[PDB]
Amino acid sequence: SRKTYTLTDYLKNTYRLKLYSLRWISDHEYLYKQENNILVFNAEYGNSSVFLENSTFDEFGHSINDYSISPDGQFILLEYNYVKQWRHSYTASYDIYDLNKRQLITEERIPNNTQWVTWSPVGHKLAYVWNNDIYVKIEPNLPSYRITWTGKEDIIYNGITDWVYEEEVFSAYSALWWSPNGTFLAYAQFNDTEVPLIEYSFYSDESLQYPKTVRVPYPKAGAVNPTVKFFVVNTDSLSSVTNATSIQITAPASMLIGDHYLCDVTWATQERISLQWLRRIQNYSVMDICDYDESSGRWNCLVARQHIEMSTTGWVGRFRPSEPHFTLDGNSFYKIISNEEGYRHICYFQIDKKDCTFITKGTWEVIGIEALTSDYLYYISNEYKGMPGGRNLYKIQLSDYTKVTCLSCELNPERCQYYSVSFSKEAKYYQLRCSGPGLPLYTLHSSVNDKGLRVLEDNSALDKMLQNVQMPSKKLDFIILNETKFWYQMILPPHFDKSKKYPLLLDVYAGPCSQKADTVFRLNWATYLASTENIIVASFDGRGSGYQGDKIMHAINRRLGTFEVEDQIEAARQFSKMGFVDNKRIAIWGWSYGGYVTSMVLGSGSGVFKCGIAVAPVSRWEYYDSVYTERYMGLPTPEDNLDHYRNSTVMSRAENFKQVEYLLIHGTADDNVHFQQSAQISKALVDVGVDFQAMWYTDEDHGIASSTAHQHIYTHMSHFIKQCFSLP
Amino acid sequence: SRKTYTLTDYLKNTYRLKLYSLRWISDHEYLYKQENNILVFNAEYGNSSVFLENSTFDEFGHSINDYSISPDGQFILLEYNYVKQWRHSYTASYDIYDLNKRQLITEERIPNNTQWVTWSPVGHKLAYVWNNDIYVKIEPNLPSYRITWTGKEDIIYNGITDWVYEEEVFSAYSALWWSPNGTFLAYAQFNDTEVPLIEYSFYSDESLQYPKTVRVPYPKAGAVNPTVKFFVVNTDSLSSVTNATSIQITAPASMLIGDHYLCDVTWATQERISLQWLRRIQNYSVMDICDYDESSGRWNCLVARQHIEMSTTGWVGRFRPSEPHFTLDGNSFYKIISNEEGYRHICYFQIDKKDCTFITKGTWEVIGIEALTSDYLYYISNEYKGMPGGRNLYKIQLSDYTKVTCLSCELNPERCQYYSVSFSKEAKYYQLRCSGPGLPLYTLHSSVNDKGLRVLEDNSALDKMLQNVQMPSKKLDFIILNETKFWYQMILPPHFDKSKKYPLLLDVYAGPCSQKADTVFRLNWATYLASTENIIVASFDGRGSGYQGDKIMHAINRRLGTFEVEDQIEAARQFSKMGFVDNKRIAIWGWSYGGYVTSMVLGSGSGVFKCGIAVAPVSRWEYYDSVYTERYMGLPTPEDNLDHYRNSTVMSRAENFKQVEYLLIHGTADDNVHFQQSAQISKALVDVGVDFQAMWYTDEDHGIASSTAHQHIYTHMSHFIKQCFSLP
Amino acid sequence: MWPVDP
Amino acid sequence: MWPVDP
Ligand SMILES: *[C@@H]1O[C@H](CO[C@H]2O[C@@H](C)[C@@H](O)[C@@H](O)[C@@H]2O)[C@@H](O[C@@H]2O[C@H](CO)[C@@H](O)[C@H](O)[C@H]2NC(C)=O)[C@H](O)[C@H]1NC(C)=O
Ligand SMILES: *[C@@H]1O[C@H](CO)[C@@H](O[C@@H]2O[C@H](CO)[C@@H](O)[C@H](O)[C@H]2NC(C)=O)[C@H](O)[C@H]1NC(C)=O
Ligand SMILES: *[C@@H]1O[C@H](CO)[C@@H](O[C@@H]2O[C@H](CO)[C@@H](O)[C@H](O)[C@H]2NC(C)=O)[C@H](O)[C@H]1NC(C)=O
Ligand SMILES: *[C@@H]1O[C@H](CO)[C@@H](O[C@@H]2O[C@H](CO)[C@@H](O)[C@H](O)[C@H]2NC(C)=O)[C@H](O)[C@H]1NC(C)=O
Ligand SMILES: *[C@@H]1O[C@H](CO)[C@@H](O[C@@H]2O[C@H](CO)[C@@H](O)[C@H](O)[C@H]2NC(C)=O)[C@H](O)[C@H]1NC(C)=O
Ligand SMILES: *[C@@H]1O[C@H](CO)[C@@H](O[C@@H]2O[C@H](CO)[C@@H](O)[C@H](O)[C@H]2NC(C)=O)[C@H](O)[C@H]1NC(C)=O
Ligand SMILES: *[C@@H]1O[C@H](CO[C@H]2O[C@@H](C)[C@@H](O)[C@@H](O)[C@@H]2O)[C@@H](O)[C@H](O)[C@H]1NC(C)=O
Ligand SMILES: *C1O[C@H](CO)[C@@H](O)[C@H](O)[C@H]1NC(C)=O
Ligand SMILES: *[C@@H]1O[C@@H](CO)[C@@H](O)[C@H](O)[C@H]1NC(C)=O
Ligand SMILES: *[C@@H]1O[C@H](CO)[C@@H](O)[C@H](O)[C@H]1NC(C)=O
Ligand SMILES: *[C@@H]1O[C@H](CO)[C@@H](O)[C@H](O)[C@H]1NC(C)=O
Ligand SMILES: *[C@@H]1O[C@H](CO)[C@@H](O)[C@H](O)[C@H]1NC(C)=O
Ligand SMILES: *[C@@H]1O[C@H](CO)[C@@H](O)[C@H](O)[C@H]1NC(C)=O
Ligand SMILES: *[C@@H]1O[C@H](CO)[C@@H](O)[C@H](O)[C@H]1NC(C)=O
Repeated sequence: SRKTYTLTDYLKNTYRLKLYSLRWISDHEYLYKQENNILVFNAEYGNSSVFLENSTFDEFGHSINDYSISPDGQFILLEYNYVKQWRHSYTASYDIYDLNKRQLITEERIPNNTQWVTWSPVGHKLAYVWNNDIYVKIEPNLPSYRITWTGKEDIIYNGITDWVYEEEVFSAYSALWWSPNGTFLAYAQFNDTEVPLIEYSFYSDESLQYPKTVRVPYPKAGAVNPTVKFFVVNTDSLSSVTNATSIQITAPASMLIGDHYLCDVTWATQERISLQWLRRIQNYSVMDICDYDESSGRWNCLVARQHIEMSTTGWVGRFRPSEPHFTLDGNSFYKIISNEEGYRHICYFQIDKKDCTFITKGTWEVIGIEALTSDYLYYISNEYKGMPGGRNLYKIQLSDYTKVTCLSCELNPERCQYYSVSFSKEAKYYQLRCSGPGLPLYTLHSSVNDKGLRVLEDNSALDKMLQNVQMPSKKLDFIILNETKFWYQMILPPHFDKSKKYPLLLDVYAGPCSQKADTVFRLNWATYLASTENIIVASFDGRGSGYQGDKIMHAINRRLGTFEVEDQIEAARQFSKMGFVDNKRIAIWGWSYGGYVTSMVLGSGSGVFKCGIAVAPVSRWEYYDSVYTERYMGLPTPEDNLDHYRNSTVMSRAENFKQVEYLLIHGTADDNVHFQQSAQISKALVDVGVDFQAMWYTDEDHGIASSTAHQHIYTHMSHFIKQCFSLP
Repeated sequence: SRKTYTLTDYLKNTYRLKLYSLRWISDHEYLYKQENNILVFNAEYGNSSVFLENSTFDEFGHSINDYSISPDGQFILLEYNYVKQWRHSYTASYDIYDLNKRQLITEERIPNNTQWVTWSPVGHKLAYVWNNDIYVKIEPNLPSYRITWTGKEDIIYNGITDWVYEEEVFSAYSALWWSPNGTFLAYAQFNDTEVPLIEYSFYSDESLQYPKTVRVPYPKAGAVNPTVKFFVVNTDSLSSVTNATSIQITAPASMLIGDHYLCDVTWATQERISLQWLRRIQNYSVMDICDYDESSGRWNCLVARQHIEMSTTGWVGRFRPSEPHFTLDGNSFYKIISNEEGYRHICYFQIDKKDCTFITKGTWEVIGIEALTSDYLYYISNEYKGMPGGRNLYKIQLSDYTKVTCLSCELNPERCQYYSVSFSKEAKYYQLRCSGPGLPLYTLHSSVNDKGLRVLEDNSALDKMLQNVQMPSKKLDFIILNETKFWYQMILPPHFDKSKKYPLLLDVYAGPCSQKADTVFRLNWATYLASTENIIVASFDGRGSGYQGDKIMHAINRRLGTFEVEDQIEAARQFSKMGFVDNKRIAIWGWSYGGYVTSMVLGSGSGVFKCGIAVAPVSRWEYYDSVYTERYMGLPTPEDNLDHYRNSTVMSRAENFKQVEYLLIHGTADDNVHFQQSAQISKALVDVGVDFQAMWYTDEDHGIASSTAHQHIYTHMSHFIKQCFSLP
Repeated sequence: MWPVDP
Repeated sequence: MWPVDP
């Protein structure tokens, strides 16, 4: 009987989680920012020196957005004039500062409106992208060498990704890769010449008399994709008297006979590089392995060292093919591939040998490979206690595959079941992040022993604050359908009395390989809804969800908006059947894919749901981007899968919306899930005479994330749910 | 105690008003369409022949949209494939049918996608516009002569108006004018070369994968206007061996010194034409009068027949300068100009004499001049019983200006106080339309006597149906502020008991020279709200409104969004002070200007209003079109009126919206009041943390008039008001 | 700019 | 297409 977690507590963010962001710089040292001073810590002893002071940059003139320190410790890069673009893209202005002669480099500077900058992995070489072309500085103060001359806005991208490669394949803006010691600079080139444009209005400040038309190259499903080429250049031999030479590496021939994508690049040695290509139909992919050919100056990929990867149940990879982790000499590598019974486990390849050996098996999956020493491989899996929603660190003895040790399972089993890890330069040390179900907890260890050194941060500060307030509790469990378990989670109001009738909100995402039921600790809108409003907020990982092996994941292949939507309605039934749920007060809501599902559910006429809220929903797959949509659905042609494209729209169910209260929300400057999608739903409902409310957000994008908008939307939704649930 | 006028009665349109649309063809004959047969009636006797049967066009192949019959009765023009554009613009396909040889003209036909067609005033000559160029057919079956060769989409308009001329000046798409006997074809040419483009997305059927960007030449306030030129061509001398000669008529040097508009053209005689030009700053205008010069072959306008018209209290004309009505010989004309004390009355000019004589005076205004005989001038005014909201026909003896007769005042004084008129070819007969306050009533008369012949239609059919239902009643009266009367109207629920507390909706427009308080009979949303929901629906004509002389109209000059908005809040107070109004249940709503006012009122923080609905509101004048906005506000520059532009936005009042319930609605394909306007409001409110609801309408325009949208919006608004007024 | 009318 | 993010 204290106070609750209120809407303002969420929106104004009164309960802050503390982090411990460190950046490893050596085998035994890391950097950490403390009330605006970057300090260097000694991993072993925990003692720390001041590396650079908040004084230094008082009279810089500009507001500094982000630092970045050359590997060799000699220089420090300063980012200002940050201006966001898409998910990961942006532009900025940059200044380099020499830490020896305590000063700013004043001449031969980086241009304003630079699109990407990166240090070399060792030393202080710099590569940057400006107006879609690549440039290299060998020394901070010397002039930069121009590498590419073809760069052209919205057409040719040299060293940075276009829209769809940024969002759907590389998850980065950067499309360049240094070799390990920094001799070579590899890079991709994207040609968007015939990629159609999406166009939408942008209104700006009220001072702008005529609205602007943003126009962007964006391939919708079945449309014309970009094309790609890959080069490697040698930075040691740069002339200043001659243009640089860039060696092409062609795609494999199996790729060339049709549309394709470059989807992974991984350096293996100082003179060996590995590429992974993927066919536009994403169930066949090919790894190449290339060596520098001293004699001839070009790169050489023996078809003998090729590597195929394919599927017939679905697509290759969780989202794209996995990345190889090579051994020091680079003649073998480990890579997470899906096994005989469809579980993702670590495989061990020789570079010129078709066949690999699995080094793990089980009814569980490896999440990712985290480090490689000469006789230990560290990895993360969801094996512990057979729960897919949990995450732990493991090491496996290379010389003996049955010697697997769990490094995190029993460190603190009640508070900690969701680990992630950051290793030191040669896996001499490692930091664990535990993010649930307790308050996050960061520790530090030595690898020699697996000995826990110190506690770095434990949020005990926050912990005092939180017993003063009536928090909700999280249940994590499963139900059974057709003798497979499907997991679910529930946010339960404080003093949850299991013999009362609570109203229930189903919080959905449900996209392929997603997982909404996990052990993570979160302070979010659901927290408010349970704590202050006594609503049970549930999520269900049905068919299509990941980390539970391929039989469950690939069950929706070529068939989107069918099973994963049914299973959400099913889980809803099972929840009311549990007795503590108000049968006639069930809602549903989601964002993106989640908005689509929500909408398809409300459109299903199942009677289970009173109302729903769809935020930036997909409404028909032909509108969404190609790389993503086709990965699951193939092409929308009669000879392929057009029937399922047509069969799976939201607008075909307009008529059934007569039985629910619907709330549609979309940002007008959404470049991802275009406004088009919601605009087409709304029209369909109007034509069939169904009532609902829409709500646009002027100039907001797919995040609806600007400060005032974020506040406004969560408020508008809260009020809507309360009213639909008859809460005062 | 029967049934009420329900929302469905409005939306499904169950109570139809009957009309009597006749089209005069001679001195004594007219045409009337009946059960799909065009009949010709004899004005004197009332007997009628069948002119053309519904049989004729059974196998036309196409659905016929509209007829149009050549003056000489010999041919009939058929409109199909109608496709709407803006307010009055559209395109269509056309077929001519020869009524003598009972057949369709099969060769030398009018092109599909014709933009305008018109017969000559006598005979069967045709002029049409196609791809922005003018063409002439002397005979239906012969080939057409090309007149203009400069026509170019969105740039050069020959014979048709651009966007802003269509909407704001001519109120028509057509920009060509035949001489009386059809010798000459006058036409305008608009050059939009440097007129900025407005652009907005259009989504289309869900089948359309990428949205379309509509882009339109549209000059916002202060921006770059079109330019215009005026030509006259002779159709008798058309060659078919030579391009046809068009004689330009330059324009007054007093206009050429800066931006200007062509705003009226009126033929006076067979060889005399009158033009009215207007300066971009609309308080100075000039009439020219031009004669054909047989020798030179040109048109010459002597500067000593020019005629200036200006203002210092405001702008020239109600919306534009009035049109002259010449005498048969064309040496004098009558024109409605504003007099010494600011009342609009009929003036009498000689073509070459600066000074005119007023032939009417009084504390009332002439609405329009309707006919001219050799010794009688027929006109319409709001003089009867000193009420501005009423309308009656009058005739004035030319030879004696004190001989004024009222032709309609006492025909039926209880049912009929809003007349309009249609005269026969030489004012030998005339049809009166009475449209309130009783059910509309159409009669027919002879001018020789002013003798009433027969009743044409009286809606007695509808009258039976209506006593079965509990209708509302309309009060029309005034209040007094600062010793001037300002009129208002109220729609009162049935069995209105003047000692109960009713909730009140203020229905606003309030733009310059508007009049929402009149004697017209209407069946509309207000009817439903009063009859079925017992809401008093009121409207008030405060400052800026027209028909009450210039002191009231020009009171807002250079000062929009100040007085007219205050006066609406004032009238609201006075209404609650009347005692039969629920003090704490007052709403307000409007469309266009009305939406702007509504919004400015709710933003005023006056506490008088619980809630409001703004449909397609203007939000800041710099966004609206130039011809209209500047007419009242001048240019948005520091040397002119920029301060008042900035001082008068809706977004500056965002903060005060915290005290009201707001509903914002806008069509996404509004080409008139661009979506931009509402999008900017919504953003302003979000940034200040105010809650409200928005509602877009996909691909709807300024009308929100498509069948299903019209139904949907009126439903959505009704529910909103009911809820805000705590109604069941 | 004009009033609309059903 | 990725989850609404924390
Ligand atoms: C943090 O301190 C270390 C080492 O000091 C530690 O020595 C251990 C053996 C142990 O007794 C412990 O308690 C003691 O505090 C610094 O090491 C430094 O490394 C170089 C090598 O010549 C020199 O700069 C220092 O003199 C040297 N110290 C010693 C005694 O070897 C270390 O730099 C410091 N870390 C930071 C950067 O904060
Ligand atoms: C980046 O853009 C700015 C913005 O105009 C340029 O600014 C001028 O030059 C100096 C750079 O040190 C600024 O501090 C001044 O404010 C600017 N001069 C003016 C407008 O008077 C700047 O030069 C650009 N910098 C680079 C890296 O070229
Ligand atoms: C980084 O790696 C590359 C591996 O090739 C090294 O480059 C070679 O170095 C030797 C000695 O400098 C030369 O003889 C070769 O010709 C180089 N290869 C070419 C053609 O670039 C480079 O020296 C390495 N950096 C180190 C270890 O300092
Ligand atoms: C890649 O996926 C497609 C579809 O999943 C597989 O299918 C071929 O699809 C076409 C079109 O429906 C049919 O005509 C063929 O019969 C299918 N062949 C097969 C093998 O099933 C395709 O085979 C997959 N290819 C790979 C390499 O896995
Ligand atoms: C209608 O238009 C014109 C002008 O009123 C008439 O033709 C003119 O006739 C006069 C007097 O007979 C001639 O001197 C001119 O040569 C004609 N005017 C011009 C400039 O062409 C014509 O009579 C009238 N229409 C008809 C056919 O009656
Ligand atoms: C039309 O309006 C203009 C502008 O409103 C009038 O000129 C203004 O009035 C007086 C005398 O010219 C000055 O005090 C203002 O500065 C003028 N304003 C400006 C900046 O133009 C003019 O009287 C009117 N009629 C015309 C142009 O003949
Ligand atoms: C209508 O009738 C005209 C015939 O003349 C007589 O018509 C009687 C109906 C009657 O009223 C008499 O006074 C008339 O003298 C005829 O010439 C007209 O052309 C007719 N008009 C039409 C369209 O049929
Ligand atoms: C009366 O006139 C107006 C209304 O016309 C009103 O706002 C004002 O405050 C009063 N006084 C004067 C003389 O301005
Ligand atoms: C090298 O780059 C070229 C792009 O084709 C030319 O534009 C440029 O002139 C050339 N310059 C040098 C340094 O040789
Ligand atoms: C900046 O740095 C010093 C160094 O320890 C620190 O004590 C001081 O409080 C800091 N001030 C801020 C907030 O920048
Ligand atoms: C079982 O299989 C699936 C759920 O995984 C579903 O399609 C089907 O309807 C279920 N029905 C039964 C009773 O087997
Ligand atoms: C044709 O006209 C007659 C009226 O005389 C009517 O009976 C019939 O309904 C009409 N046909 C059409 C097209 O409705
Ligand atoms: C207009 O379109 C139709 C479609 O068949 C075509 O047959 C015809 O030739 C066109 N008509 C004209 C008048 O050119
Ligand atoms: C007439 O019009 C244009 C001149 O602007 C030209 O291209 C065409 O050749 C001319 N032909 C005739 C019919 O005299």
